[PDB]
Amino acid sequence: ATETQGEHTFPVEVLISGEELRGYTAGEALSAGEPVYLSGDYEVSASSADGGEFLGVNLYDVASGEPVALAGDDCEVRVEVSEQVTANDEILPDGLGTFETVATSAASAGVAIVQEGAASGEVCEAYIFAVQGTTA
Amino acid sequence: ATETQGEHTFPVEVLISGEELRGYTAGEALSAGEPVYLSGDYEVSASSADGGEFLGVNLYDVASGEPVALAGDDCEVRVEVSEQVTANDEILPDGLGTFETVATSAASAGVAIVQEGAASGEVCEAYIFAVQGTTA
Amino acid sequence: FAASDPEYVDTLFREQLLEVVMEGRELRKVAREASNVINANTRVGDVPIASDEEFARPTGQGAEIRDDGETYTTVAWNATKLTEGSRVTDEMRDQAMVDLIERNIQRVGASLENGINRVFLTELVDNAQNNHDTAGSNQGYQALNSAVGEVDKDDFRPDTYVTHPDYRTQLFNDTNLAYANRAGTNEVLRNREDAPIVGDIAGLDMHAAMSSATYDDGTDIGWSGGSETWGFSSDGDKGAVVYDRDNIHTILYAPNGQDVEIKDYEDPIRDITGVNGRLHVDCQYSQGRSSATVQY
Amino acid sequence: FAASDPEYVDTLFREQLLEVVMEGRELRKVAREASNVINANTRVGDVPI
Amino acid sequence: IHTILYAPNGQDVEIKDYEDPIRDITGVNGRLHVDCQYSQGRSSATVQY
Ligand SMILES: [K+]
Ligand SMILES: [Mg+2]
Ligand SMILES: [Mg+2]
Ligand SMILES: [Mg+2]
Ligand SMILES: [Mg+2]
Ligand SMILES: [Mg+2]
Ligand SMILES: [Mg+2]
Ligand SMILES: [Mg+2]
Ligand SMILES: [Mg+2]
Repeated sequence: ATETQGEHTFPVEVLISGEELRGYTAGEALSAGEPVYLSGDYEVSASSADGGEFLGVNLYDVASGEPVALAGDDCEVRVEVSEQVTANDEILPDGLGTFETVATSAASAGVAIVQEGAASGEVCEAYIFAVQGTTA
Repeated sequence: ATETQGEHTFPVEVLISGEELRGYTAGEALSAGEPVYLSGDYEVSASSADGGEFLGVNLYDVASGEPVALAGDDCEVRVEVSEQVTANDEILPDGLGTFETVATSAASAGVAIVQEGAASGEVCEAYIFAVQGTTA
Repeated sequence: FAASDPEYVDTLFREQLLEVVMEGRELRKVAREASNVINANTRVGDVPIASDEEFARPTGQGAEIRDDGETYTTVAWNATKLTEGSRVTDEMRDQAMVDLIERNIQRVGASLENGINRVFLTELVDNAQNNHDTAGSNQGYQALNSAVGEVDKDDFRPDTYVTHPDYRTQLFNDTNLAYANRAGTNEVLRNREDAPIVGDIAGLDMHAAMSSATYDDGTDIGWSGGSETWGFSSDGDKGAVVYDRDNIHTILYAPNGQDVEIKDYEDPIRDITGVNGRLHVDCQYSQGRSSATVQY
Repeated sequence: FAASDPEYVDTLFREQLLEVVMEGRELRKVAREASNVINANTRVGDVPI
Repeated sequence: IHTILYAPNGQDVEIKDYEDPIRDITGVNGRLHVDCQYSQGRSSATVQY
């Protein structure tokens, strides 16, 4: 995510609070604020839609095979949303490098909770509370 | 859980990362890496199958009535599995002193995410992210 | 050809990165000059307020001197903790050409000062007892005049005006007022030396020129909002406050020392250095009838 | 995220350039040892055989 | 052949010890940033079976 201030674009600080900062290898090229899941042994890739694929958000831009840092659960984070989010909305990955509400997805439970509401394409402030994986 | 280096077997260090290390009392004799749940007031016993019985994993061997250190959610742990786990598998207690997949169990949500895959009877590396108590 | 810098621009030397980082938008810091500053010993407290002055009594010779003693009341302060932090990796702290820790100390300091200024401006605008409604007419100087009129009419001496950018466009539209201290008195004393002696207006010896963004409209993250609109564009907007700077109190509490506390931490598990800043701040009128807002 | 290298690699610092330039291929220099050397008085001259 | 060592807080391997008084654990951890790079790969030959 990025912030326009006149002629300038600035990077958005993904991490608001928390110390759930954990090392993985990028399975593809990943960007700051992007949701990710485990694609291999300690290897993380961009999440797809409708849940079952979330470990954390990518902290900084990385190329494939580079060591990545993630914010996991009990981090407060700045993240980009594909729709309008109000406070107390549960959110999970949209599959587009962004987040959507549980209410919009086919999933029944989220991974983060919106603390500060945002419009579509803008930065919400959210708290990461869960991870989602393969349940069959 | 144990590790082989030549003829030698070594005790596996249950904790990879995390600080969610908490004191309970053993309701029975417990072994290192064993999944546990609350059996009484600040008292933990080994988990049965099919969910509703998970607080954390036991960090060292205790006799009945002794003080247990438990690794909760927010811990990366080396844990033994009863079946083949891939990375991104959700696992929960098996009832046999081990972890099994949510897919295998009669349950529908897990307590840890597999970060490094392993065969049946081997040591996976997992991140504990949830607790399961009784819901009726 | 030969050897020139366009060829070897990354090969034989690096492009300079300047050791000075140029500032973002800086919001106008006024509150410490534009109000009385109380270094409180406690986060909660109250300031004693005296009853208005009266007149001594015509008295006969040998007659009893009668009592009209000072009666007292109080206004409460409840200082809110304003905090900002920043984290930097050890690798980042070491590699920076800029002193990154010094900069984060500046950012934290600046952000806290903006907080103080927000608290001050929100209190000042919301709790002023008087008001000049311009009703979309005679805006600028006749409005400032009338607002001084309202404070003075209630027998308070105004000495300061706080102004919005849009009000500073309506005021100073007159070429008579072109020599006035439009920059803010604090701006000229901070960021110049040779002040133009003539510049005071309407007997107010401070212009606290303030920023559009400073008032608490509740749109900012963690801020709940004040009762008014700070602006000068629509009916109801408060564009200026005329007041006595000794009759509004900025109350600053710090558990250690008297002013902003900066703390640092090293995280050896993650190799992150943090800088945190804190101050506790309230703002209160001792007399709100010492102030008038200008309404569009 | 916090300030970190991959974010600010070319905005808060410059990547190091080493102060020492590393040498290319050195050819072996032997002609002076390997032959009779004449420090001639003239650019042109003759040797009697 | 150049072994390139980057250390944020010094020259070389940094060993940090930490005490957790909430849990009574001592941590020992170590860090280094390392690359390796040839200035001249022609200055080396591999022997192949
Ligand atoms: K948690
Ligand atoms: Mg952690
Ligand atoms: Mg009497
Ligand atoms: Mg009286
Ligand atoms: Mg009180
Ligand atoms: Mg009045
Ligand atoms: Mg009106
Ligand atoms: Mg004139
Ligand atoms: Mg000749």
